[PDB]
Order: sequence, then C-alpha cells, then structure tokens
Amino acid sequence: NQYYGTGRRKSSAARVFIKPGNGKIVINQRSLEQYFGRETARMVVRQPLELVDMVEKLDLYITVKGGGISGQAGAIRHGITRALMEYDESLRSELRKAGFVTRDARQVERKKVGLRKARRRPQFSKR
Amino acid sequence: RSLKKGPFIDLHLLKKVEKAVESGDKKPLRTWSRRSTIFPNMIGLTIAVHNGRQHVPVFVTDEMVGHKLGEFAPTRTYR
Amino acid sequence: AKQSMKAREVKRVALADKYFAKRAELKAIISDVNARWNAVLKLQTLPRDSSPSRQRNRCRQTGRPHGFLRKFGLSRIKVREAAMRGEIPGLKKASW
Amino acid sequence: PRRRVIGQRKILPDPKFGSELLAKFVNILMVDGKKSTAESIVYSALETLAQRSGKSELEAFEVALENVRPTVEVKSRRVGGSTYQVPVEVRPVRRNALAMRWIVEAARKRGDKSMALRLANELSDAAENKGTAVKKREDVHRMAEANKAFA
Amino acid sequence: GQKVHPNGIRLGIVKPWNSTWFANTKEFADNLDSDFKVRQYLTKELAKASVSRIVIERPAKSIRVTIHTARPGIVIGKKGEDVEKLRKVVADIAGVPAQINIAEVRKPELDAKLVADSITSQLERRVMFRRAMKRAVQNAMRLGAKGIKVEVSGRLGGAEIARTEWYREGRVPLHTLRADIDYNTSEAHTTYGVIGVKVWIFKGEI
Amino acid sequence: RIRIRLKAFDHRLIDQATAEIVETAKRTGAQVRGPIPLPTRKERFTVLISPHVNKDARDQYEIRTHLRLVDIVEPTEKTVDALMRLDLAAGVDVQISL
RNA sequence: AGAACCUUACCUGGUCUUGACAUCCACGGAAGUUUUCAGAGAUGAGAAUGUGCCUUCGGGAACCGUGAGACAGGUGCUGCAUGGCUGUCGUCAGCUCGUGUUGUGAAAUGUUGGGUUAAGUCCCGCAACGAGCGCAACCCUUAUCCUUUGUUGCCAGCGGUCCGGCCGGGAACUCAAAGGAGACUGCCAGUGAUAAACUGGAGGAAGGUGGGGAUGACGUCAAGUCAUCAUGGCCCUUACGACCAGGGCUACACACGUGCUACAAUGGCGCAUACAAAGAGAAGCGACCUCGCGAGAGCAAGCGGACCUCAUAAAGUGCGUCGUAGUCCGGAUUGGAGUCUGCAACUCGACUCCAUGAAGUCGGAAUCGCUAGUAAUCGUGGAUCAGAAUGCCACGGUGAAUACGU
Ligand SMILES: [Mg+2]
Ligand SMILES: [Mg+2]
Ligand SMILES: [Mg+2]
Ligand SMILES: [Mg+2]
Ligand SMILES: [Mg+2]
Ligand SMILES: [Mg+2]
Ligand SMILES: [Mg+2]
Ligand SMILES: [Mg+2]
Ligand SMILES: [Mg+2]
Repeated sequence: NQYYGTGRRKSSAARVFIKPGNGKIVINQRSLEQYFGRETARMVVRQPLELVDMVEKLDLYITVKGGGISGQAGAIRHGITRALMEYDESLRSELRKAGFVTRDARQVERKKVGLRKARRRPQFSKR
Repeated sequence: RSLKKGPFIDLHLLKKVEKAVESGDKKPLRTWSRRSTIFPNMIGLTIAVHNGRQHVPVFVTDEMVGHKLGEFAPTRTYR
Repeated sequence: AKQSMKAREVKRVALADKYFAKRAELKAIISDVNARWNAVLKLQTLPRDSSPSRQRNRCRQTGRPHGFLRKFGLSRIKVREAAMRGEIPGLKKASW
Repeated sequence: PRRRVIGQRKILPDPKFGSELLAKFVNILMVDGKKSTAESIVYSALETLAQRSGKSELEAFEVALENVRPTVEVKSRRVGGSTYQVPVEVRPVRRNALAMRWIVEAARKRGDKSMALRLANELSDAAENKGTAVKKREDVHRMAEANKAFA
Repeated sequence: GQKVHPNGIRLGIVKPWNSTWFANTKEFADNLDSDFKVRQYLTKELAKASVSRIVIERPAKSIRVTIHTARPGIVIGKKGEDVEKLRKVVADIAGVPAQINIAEVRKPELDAKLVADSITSQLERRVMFRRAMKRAVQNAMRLGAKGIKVEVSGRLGGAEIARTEWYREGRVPLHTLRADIDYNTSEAHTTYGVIGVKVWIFKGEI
Repeated sequence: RIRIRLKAFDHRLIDQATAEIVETAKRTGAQVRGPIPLPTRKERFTVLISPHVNKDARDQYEIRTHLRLVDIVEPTEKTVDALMRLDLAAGVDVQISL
C-alpha cells in the first residue's frame, strides 16, 4: 500500500508519495538537478529529511503546481512531513522543534482602495 | 501615415473643386470643412478655411498635396 | 439631467437601426481590396447621428454621462442607491 | 513599538555552508528583493577571498568582519533644547549587523568593475586596514571619549 | 453624517430579497431598467394605498411582482376590479405575460416604509414635527418592535437653519449583522422645504 | 443526453433546488451520479462612494454566480415523467444541452 | 471608470420660438419605408408608393404637420435655505438618557478611584443602581481536517499505447464548494487582592481580537456636491432655452503637486529555457493556417464558457558579448514611410518601421510611506471604452532590513 501526504505553500498545491525502494528523485517526470534547483531553495525539498538515518532509504514521486520557484519548493518541504505517516506519530515529536510540520499562514495581502499596493499610502503635498 | 488606402475627402467640397474647374475660378470659397486633403486639381485655386472666427485666405500650391487643409489655419491666436 | 440632451440621446439611439445597422453593410465588405471606384465613399452624406459608437451611453434614470457601467446600465451614484436598496440580485458588500 | 515588545523572528541559515551570519549578510547585499542574484555575488567574493589570502573558508570573512566591528556608538538625546550625544555599548546582535552594513556601504562607494570583486577587495583590506569600511568604522569613536561626560 | 445603509449591509445576513430574479449579463442592463420603470407607475398608483414594499421576479420569460401592503382592501377591491388594471400595464411595460399575487402585512407600524410614509405625509398637513415623530414612538413596545428610532433632517418647524433633533426608544443594534433591522429612506414634497425621514426598526435577535 | 447545467446567485438557494431533482430521479429510476459543485465566477466591481470628489473613499461590490450540473445517466420513460414542471422555479435558470 | 465629432456646459457663426422633450384644445394628414435639387449642416421647396386594427357619422388610440394661449426647458444663481450621499478628527474609545442623590442653581454623580486591555475590555471598589449607542461578538475571505459530489477538473494503483490523461477505467488525491469540526485563556505552570488579567510551556495546521476586509459612535469644520438626481426661493423666457457646423476644454515668458521611465555591471543586449493567480469574452474574445521586418490584414474552427479565446507572464536561470565612457547606459525631441478604430486622426490619438540620440553620471534645504509575505522590485488582467493608461481597481512572482525606547 502507498503512503500519502499533501502539503502546500502560498497557493502551491503538492502531492508527495513515499515507497521503500531506490533514492532517485522523480518530479513531474524530471530529475532533481534537471528541475533547475541550483540557487536558494536548492535543498528545501530535502530539509525535512536532514536529521534522519538515510543512506539510500526511499523512493519518492512528487508533483507540484501553482506559484513560482520558492512557492513550489516550500510546498514540497511541508508535503514530505505529512507523507511521514509510514513512520506515523513517533518521529513527528522531534520534528515539532524544527517547525516544518507548521503550515505557514502568511499569504499575499489584498490590494486596498486609496493605497498603491495593500499598505503603501501615496504621498501628499507638504502639511 | 493616416487614412489607409484612398484619400478620404468630403462630398460637398469635391463639387466646389469641380465647380472651380468647369465653371471657372472667381473668388476664394468660404469652406467650414477642414477634413479634406489637397489634390493636384486643387493647385492654382483660391480656398478659405474656417478656424473659430472667420475664413482665412489660404493659397494652394504644388507641394501642399502632402498635407491637410486644417494645418494651414491656426485655431489658437497668440500674442 | 438636461432633458433636451436625453431627447437628443433618444434621437441618436433611434437612428441606429434605420440609416446604419442594415444599410451599414456598405463599407464593411464592399470597401476592401477586391478585383478602384471611389463612389462608395461618397455615400457618407448620411445624417451621421446614426453612428454605431457615437452614444455616450447615459444613465437610464437620471442621465449622468459619468460612471456608466455596462452590466447595470446605471451611473456610479445610482449603483450605490440601487445596491443598498437591494434590486440587483446576489449583490452585497464585497470583502475577501 | 511602544507597548508591544517584538518576538525577534529567526531567518533561515545559509543553505551551502550552514552559517546563520552569512544569511543576514546576503540580505543587506540584496536589492529589489532578489536573493538569487544576491548570493551569486556573495559566493563569488568569498571564493576570491580565501584563494588570495590563503586562509580557510569560514574564518576568512569572520576575522575580516571582526576587525570592522564598532566598539561604541552614540544616541541623539534632544531633552532641554540642546542636542546631546551619549555613548552606549553596542550589543553583539547589533555589532555584526552594523558591521555587515558598513562593508556593503563602503563597497558601494568604490569605482571597480563587479560587485563580487569590489566587495572582495573590501574583504581583502579588512585584515590589514587601508580601506573605506575601516575609515567608516572609526567615526563615532573620534566623537567618543569627548562625549564620555554624558552617561 | 456618514453611515452604512442598514438594508444593504443586511442583504447577505438576515433579509430575504428585494429581487429574486436571475438574468445573464447580455439582457441584465435592459431587464434592470424595466424593474425600476414599473415601480415608478406602481408607487404612484399605490401612494394612497400605503404600499410597504414589492418584490419583482421573472421566472423564465414571465413576471410575478409579489405586492405587499398595509391596506389589502384598496389594492384588491371588489373581485378583480383593481387587480386587472394593475396586471395589464405591467405586462405592456415589461413586454411579457404578467401574473399578480396578494399579501397582507399585519401590524403596519413594524415596517419602515409605512412609518416613513406616515410621518412624511403629515408634513403637507402642517402639524408639529415633535408630535409627528412622537406618534410613531408612542406605539412601539405595544405590538412587536423591541427597539425603534426616528430622525428628521433640515427645516424643523419652518426654521431658517437646518437642525436634526433625532429621537430613540429601546435597543437598536445598528452594526450587529445577525440582528433584524428594517429600514427605508423617505422625502417630503412640502413647499416650505425638504425634510428627510429616516426610521430604523428592530424586530428581534435572530 | 440528460446534461443539465444550472445557474443561481445566492450562497444557499440552488442547494435545495438541486436536492429535489436527485431523490425524484433515483427513487423510481437508477444511477443519478449527483450534483457537481463547479467553479464560481465572481464579477467584482468598484464605484465611487461620494457623489463629488473623494478618490480614497470607495465602495466595492460583487456578484457570485454559482453553477451546478445534474448528470442523470439513466434515460428511462418513467423518470422523464415527474421531472418536468415539478421544479417549482424560484428564479433558478435551467438549460438542456450537451 | 477615459475632451479626435458626439461627449460638452463654453466661444465665434448660421438658425428655430408653445419650441428638442411632456400634458391638453382645434384642424388637416395613416405612421413609416422611397429618391432628387440647394446649403457647411441645422434644413426648407418638390415628384413616388402607401392611406393599417374601432366608426347611428361631431369621431378614435399610435405618429406627423399647422395655429392659439396655460406651459415645456435651464450642467443658470444660492451647499451661509435644504434632501440624499461623502471627506476628516478616527476604527480614536468615547458620547448620552431614565429614576435616585448632591448643590440655591449652571452642573455633578453614574462615566472621579485601584489593576488590566487593542478598547468605558473586564474585575474589585464606590452615592448610585440600571439601560442604550459605540467597542467586542455574529459576517465574508484565508490557515487545516472530515463528510457530500466526480465533468469540461485530476492521474496513484491497473493494463492498451502514436509517450499527449490521450483511452478504457479507477475513483484515491490536487483543484473545485455546499454543509460541519476546530481556538474558548481552556489544559498546565508562575505572578497578581484568592478576582480580572499577564508572562511562559504542552498539545495543535492555526494561541491569546490567528492574518486581512466589511463594519466609521454622539458630533465637529455653516467641510464638499443646487453640475448626478430631487428641491425652497430667485432670475432668463422670438433667450442664460433649442438645433447644427467648426473651434476650445490638449494654449505658454512661468510655479507647484502626483506618477512613469532613468542615470547601469544586483545592469544592458542576443540566443535558449522553467514556474503563476485573478479575470474577461457573442454588436465579443479570436486559435490553427497563409502573407508582411513589424504594427496588422485576408481566409477562418471552437466556446455564452473549469473545455475554446485573449495567454508565448516577466523577474529568475544556462552560455556569450559589453569592462566605467554621456557608453550596446537612457529614451526625449525631430524627420521620412506605415497600420488600426471610425463620417471622421490637421488642430488633438494609440501603435509600428527606419533614422536622430536633449537632459541626466544618485538630485539643495526640506519632505513622504511602511513593522512581515510587509518595504521594494518584475509582470498579468479588469472596469471605463468604437478607438487612447505611465492613472485607477484587481491579481500573483521573488522578497528584506530594523524596532534598545517614549
Ligand atoms: Mg430637469
Ligand atoms: Mg462616446
Ligand atoms: Mg463640445
Ligand atoms: Mg462650493
Ligand atoms: Mg462627567
Ligand atoms: Mg463598556
Ligand atoms: Mg465592528
Ligand atoms: Mg455645509
Ligand atoms: Mg539605448
């Protein structure tokens, strides 16, 4: 049987699977380095898998849509932590300290009337 | 530049141009329309363009075919 | 809002079906790169107030020529007066 | 900031080396909110630093930053109609914060080619001091000692 | 003064509808015209009839017009004498086969438009505004209405300057969204000046 | 075949209109997959709140257009009866097309 | 929420006077669809056809023309007569009334205090006891899960494969939206008059009004709008009205505000390449295809819309070029030659093509905004609209610094 976990980050929905086989990274029928992840947010996908005994532990298939570079990257970060239901509620207690299970409630602010974008009040003449 | 294919003019003013050729030129005609363009047949014919007060005597010349009638009557008076 | 301008508007709108719409098929297909004769362009001595995009599109109640929405068919001031009295279905205070 | 004291939120560390100090450094260098183009300049400067000086990677910029740490700073009073400057001991959180700022501001005044090179030249003359940041660090210190009166 | 209009703010929360009709954006502009056009003649015909409110709707190439009233006798009359004349001209203006309903509003003091029309009609009679406003107040807690208030605006007793001088009795929660607030604005046609008549009526909690 | 798409503006009106069509069909007939929720189009307008001046102060408006799809898979001659003209239309538009 | 005519009021001309628009009287003519001459047009003067649903014969209801008076008309005057609606102090926490008491009385008390909060929030106390407005809550949206539903959405486990969810099929899941659960200082610890509350921790996706919006008290500035409408009074009334052409609203020795694009190597230019959301669309958005360097034109499917169309989003990233200059920085201005919308682009347009390449190399005193997905930066869409956004509204991408203090 498969092991599922959702996660998302700023309107970027992801779908993580974990299986016991080889350590190859398949994302949207493409490799990890061939998913252009060279600069910042290079290893934020493997951020929840930092403090574990790994060597070459798991298969993974991940597919993310919506947002941009870091929006899709941070969706995989939170998506894998929900996909740890193979290891169930044991290893999450240590992962509570890191705060990767925390779904970030920060979303882009709506544009407001009489403001340039959400906060910036346009300037005025002297006093 | 503008008007795409074919030089757009007014109908009523074309009859005045044909009047100046067939019946012959007499005096400068007082025309309110600035929309029409100058042609080769309009060369050597006196015309007059309205511009918010009274018709200005604009003399037509060989090289004026490239521009409109409205350019030769300045609307806004200065100084 | 000056009922003579609305009388001028009712005239302007009522000429759209007669002079143009039906007989405005001329200049669309006829004036094109075909086969020229300039006699088709000499049919523009028509009254001109029939023109398809001439109207300001005034508000139907008052006759204000500003803030006219195509959806409601009313000016911005009459939108608030109407909307707060209901009348437009499924309309309420927008907040998201 | 009158009643409500802040929670001092923690940024994420540098993904390559693992230094939380360099995570703040890339943010000062960052302009127009472009972190991708920011780090490309920072890493290019750090590789040229350790190669030229012939020192280790992490402690090259650290010792260079340690030299540009300000000893003390002053605060404007404005109490009884006359402006008084009172010297105060800068905290370790604010010490490196102002240090990383004055490196970028000193590098901004140079007339060199790339931002990686001109910043690396500022890091190169941090250990032995001829640069603009080492001139910028000693400004309030000349005003200090005279202002020791007010305390 | 600046306030949110009580009727509009309570559309999403605790009002039924002033329009239940659906229409597409193509014919919406022309359809919304006919809904205000029919009310111009209908409010004139139901001026002396003391109409509270009417609900326009058009169920698939038709028209209903659900008419409430304080006085059901004058609206209905003997059989369909006054019913047929109203239904005829609505079909002509709308351009569709029109029906008609009937509805009796018990306790006319509870409605906003009925009390607003009651106060403003007395201004042409030339009676004292202090008494005219108080006659609406005097029967508040007797039959329904847990709270109520009335406001007049400008030209108080033929004065040279414009005063307000509002009055209130009971609980009128203006910004409580769950609270049932009935409201309607009205104006006077008096030759000494224009007096606006606003009345806020609170029925219950839910 | 029996593809019927609805439209309604209110936050809860069509929910009761699309309920009655289900239990009428599936009782005498069979199948009837049920009401598809469908994406809501929201036409957001903004108009000036004051009659004169006041650029900063405005009022925002919206009209939510909620769609539903019936999808009956069983065309029987019994279930087509007692479907038409027991809808009791409360201004909800109904259309019969592919 | 958009002056090329129109809009449009105002100006110089040409015109009409019971009028452009509405009621009513008398009289004639169906209305209307056809054409020609003159005029810039408003318009007069002809030749055609037509003469339709009721009518003891005086006539009708639609519309046109003529004539006479009641009138119609006014974006004209007064927001120091007004309605309606709105700015701002201010989303600041205040502002008041019943009875009672105090002072001869204006008024006070309540609502003076002691803690606490975003808050007249709550506790205790009190010569006051209560009530109401406001605040908070109820609401919309957003953070999470469950139930209900599976097309046009989605593709794990299965196979058939043109390696396209494309086609059975599977309905998990993402997305989508109806109804619910959950966050209440409640569980624990400490402090505090043992009460309110505060600090900290556990659990939890979200902890102390979660984030944001709607929601703007009593009143003030005789604040703004007689020009949206409504409306008192006043005034014009063969004119300040009405119709039409052209003009102006876009002027130019100047001053100021509000924005855009810059002065560059965190960048320019060229090739290649990856990831959005919110929309709008039938008098419309316009594939695919062909032509043109291009704006666009012709031909021309599909979809009233999770399908089809605008739509190939850009920053970013991979190589190369440029190496500090008034330059491959910047685009102004001007010339030549085009497209598009429309009766119409000259006054007075958008956009494209070739060429020209002003000023400016971080801006004096002074001044403006913002405390977290915010500042800033790079793009998209909509309303307005035939056709003109750098404005406005709406949406998303990348994404900080610093808050010791009053
Ligand atoms: Mg009028
Ligand atoms: Mg127009
Ligand atoms: Mg004009
Ligand atoms: Mg004024
Ligand atoms: Mg007091
Ligand atoms: Mg209170
Ligand atoms: Mg509130
Ligand atoms: Mg005033
Ligand atoms: Mg250039």
